[PDB]
Amino acid sequence: PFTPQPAPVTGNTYRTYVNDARTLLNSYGYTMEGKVHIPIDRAMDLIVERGLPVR
Amino acid sequence: AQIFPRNANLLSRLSIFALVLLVVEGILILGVYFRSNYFRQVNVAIEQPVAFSH
Repeated sequence: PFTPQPAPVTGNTYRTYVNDARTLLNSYGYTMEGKVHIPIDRAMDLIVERGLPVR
Repeated sequence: AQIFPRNANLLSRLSIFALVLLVVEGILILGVYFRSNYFRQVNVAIEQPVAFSH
């Protein structure tokens, strides 16, 4: 029993979406409808600084 | 010469040699069978009831 060699996947995969979104999540930028992006981990730091209502 | 042919000498020596080879071969077959992929079900794609593909 030789180790199987599965056929490779097709052209279209999830990697393009994830890579594009991960590139978008940082490096600032300008969204079409709004004004400005904020890198991930910077918006999260801003969320802790301003905080959220409790109870 | 009394009760045996001339080639009995070679036949007896070859029989001893073949017996040793057969013992070694039996040991080897036993070990290989117990270390085989069929025995341990390795590299065999087990068919599933719903045919899920990772």
